[PDB]
Amino acid sequence: DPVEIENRIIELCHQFPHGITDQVIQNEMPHIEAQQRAVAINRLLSMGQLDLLRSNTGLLYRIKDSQNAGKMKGSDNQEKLVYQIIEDAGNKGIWSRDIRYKSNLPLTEINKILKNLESKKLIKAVKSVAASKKKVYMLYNLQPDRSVTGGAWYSDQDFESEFVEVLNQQCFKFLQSKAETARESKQNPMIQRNSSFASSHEVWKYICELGISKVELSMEDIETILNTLIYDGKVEMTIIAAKEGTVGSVDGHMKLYRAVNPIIPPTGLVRAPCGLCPVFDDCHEGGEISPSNCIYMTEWLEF
Amino acid sequence: EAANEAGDSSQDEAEDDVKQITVRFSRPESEQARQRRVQSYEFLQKKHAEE
Amino acid sequence: INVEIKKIMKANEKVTSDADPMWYLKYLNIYVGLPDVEESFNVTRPVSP
Ligand code: SF4
Repeated sequence: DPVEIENRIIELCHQFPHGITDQVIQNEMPHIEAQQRAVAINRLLSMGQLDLLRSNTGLLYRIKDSQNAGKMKGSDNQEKLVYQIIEDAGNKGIWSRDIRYKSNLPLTEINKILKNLESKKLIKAVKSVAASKKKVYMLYNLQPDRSVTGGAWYSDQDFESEFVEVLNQQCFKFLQSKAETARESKQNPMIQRNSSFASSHEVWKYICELGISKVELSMEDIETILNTLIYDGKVEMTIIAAKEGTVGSVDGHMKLYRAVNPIIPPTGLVRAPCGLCPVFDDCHEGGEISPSNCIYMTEWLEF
Repeated sequence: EAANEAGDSSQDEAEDDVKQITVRFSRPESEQARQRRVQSYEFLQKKHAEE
Repeated sequence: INVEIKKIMKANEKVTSDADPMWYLKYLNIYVGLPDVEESFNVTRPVSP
C-alpha cells in the first residue's frame, strides 16, 4: 500500500523537522524496495506536501511549513503561498508592491493576509531606510539587515548629519593631536611617523571612550568615517603588514591613519571674484554682465 | 559541453551550490494566460505523451 | 442594425475585472428603437428628418 508508505514518510518528516535523507527512510523501512520509495516520494512532491533540499550530504526531504500559521482565516493555501516568498526575501525584506506582483493577487487579499500574519507574530513590517516608499515585510525571527534598514547613522529613516560631523571633527582632532605629539617627540623620523600613525582599532576605542552617542559604533563604522576624512583631503591612510595583534581585523594587513597637512595653500584663482563667479559663462565686455559694473568685484574691493 | 565547462580545472572543489529553496508561488493564472498555456504546443505534446 | 450589431454584442457579452472576482457585467439584448429627440426634459419625442 503506497498510502501507508506516504504516511510513514510524513511521520518521519514530522520526527525530523530539518529533513530526512533516503538512508534514514531505508533504515526505518528496510523491507520496501527503492523503487516504491521513489514513487512515494514523487507522489508526495506532486501533491505538494514535501520539499527537496540539496546539501553536501545529498538529498533531504522536508515537510512543507504548514504548522507555522498566522493567517488561518480563509485558507492555509494562500497563507503559505505568501509566507513562502516572505521567507525567501528574509533579511533583505520585500515591499508590498513586489509581494502583490509575485503573488498575482489583488491588493485587498494581500493586505488581509499581511494583517493577519502580523496579528499572530509571523512577519514584521519595517520602513525601508534606503528608499522610504513602502514598508518591507520580513520574518519575525530573522535579524534585520543593516543595509536595507537600520544602521548606525540612520535614526528613524533620518540621516544624522550632525552625528557624522561630530565624528569627523573628533577623529580629526584626535589625529591632529597625535601628529602634534609625534612631531614634538622628535626622537627619530621613522619613530615619529609610526607614532603619528593611528590604527582603526585605536581610534575606534577612543571614540567608544568618548561616548558621544548611545548607538554602538563598530570598527568598520570608524573605518568608513576615516575614509570620508581621507576623501576630505585632511588625513592619510597606509596599509602595513602585521600578521596578528590587538586589531586582528584584516588578514595580515593593518590600516594606519595620520593627520597630514594639505599639499598647497589655496590657489590665487579663488582669491579673485572671477574664479568663484556662478555666472562666469555669461561674462562679456559690452553687455548687462560686464567687469566694469560687476557687483562681485565691487563688494570685494569695498570689503 | 557542460562537462567540458566543469572540467576547466583538473580537480574541482566541492561546490557549495546548495539548492536554496526556490519554491515559486503557484500564482492564480489569468484566464487568458491559462487558455494560452492550454493552447500551447508543449501542453499538447505532454498530453499526448501521457498516454 | 438588425443582425451584425447583435453579433458584435454577443462577441462582447461578458466583461469583468481581474480584481474582486465573481463580479461581472453581462449584456443580454441590445435594441436601437425608433429615432427620437432629447429636446424635451427627460422625455423623448418622434422627430422627422
Ligand atoms: S561678473 Fe565680473 S567677476 Fe564675475 S566672471 Fe564676470 S567679469 Fe569676472
